[PDB]
Amino acid sequence: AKSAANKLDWAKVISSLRITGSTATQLSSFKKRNDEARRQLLELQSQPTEVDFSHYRSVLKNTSVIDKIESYVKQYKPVKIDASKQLQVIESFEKHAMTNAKETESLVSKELKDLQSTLDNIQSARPFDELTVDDLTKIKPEIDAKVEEMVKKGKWDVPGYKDRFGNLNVM
Amino acid sequence: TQLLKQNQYSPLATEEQVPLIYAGVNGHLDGIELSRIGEFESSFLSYLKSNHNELLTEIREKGELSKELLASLKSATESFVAT
Amino acid sequence: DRIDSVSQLQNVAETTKVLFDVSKETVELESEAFELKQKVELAHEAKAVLDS
Repeated sequence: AKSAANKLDWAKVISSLRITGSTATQLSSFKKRNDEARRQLLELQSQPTEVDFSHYRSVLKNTSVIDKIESYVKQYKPVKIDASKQLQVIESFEKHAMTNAKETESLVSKELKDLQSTLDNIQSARPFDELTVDDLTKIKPEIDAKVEEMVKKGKWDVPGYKDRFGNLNVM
Repeated sequence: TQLLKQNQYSPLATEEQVPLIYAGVNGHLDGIELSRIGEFESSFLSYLKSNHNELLTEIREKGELSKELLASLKSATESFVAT
Repeated sequence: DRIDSVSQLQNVAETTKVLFDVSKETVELESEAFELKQKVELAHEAKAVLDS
């Protein structure tokens, strides 16, 4: 249980490599270690909450208060119940947890195959020697669109060519 | 030498002596700077008393480190070293 | 590169649900011995007065 509680905490630290700067998840893990560490110490130092009427009371020959004190322990023996009040807001944190995780999982599951098909798309659809620029007009109207207003607005000169291909000047 | 430091009124036990000094052979120079090697040893003790009580037990009743026990101790030491 | 980025969290989000679940109880389940703390401290003063 105790080792099981933080066993899944060693899972989030592996999950924490991709998510850097976690404000409170580590703090919540820190909080769930802070209180839990307070738990084991509390129970180990917890003596049986009673006064030994056999020994610890008979050592006093002038008792006069222990029976009152022993009764005082017994009248408050039901000290106070637990507080399991969280049964509507705790799951409301979880209901957001189901909503966003499945939103993420549905997207990543779709995208991993969608992007994988893109890799299979590109490996066997590479017209690096036989593609048509008019086909590039067809694939993107922006390629078509970006040329007209280029002339009308007056940007006749076009840079960004000599970087890739030399101007091929004759001698 | 910074690791061997201890405080009075705080006796320790063999089952947690072994991990601290064993970490002194496989990863000690990568300790998180000198002034913070003390909580390094305390956190190592915590990481071995939690989620790793089997190692502490096995080394405390049998009193020695078997081959598989050496492998497990090395694995735990390097796991917290990566931590 | 985006293959790797998507594959970083392919298994994370559904495994964070039980992570998000259990973390909630492990944080907010410290009330039973908090009441025991009330009786443990009640025991110490009971021992203290009789020792006194």
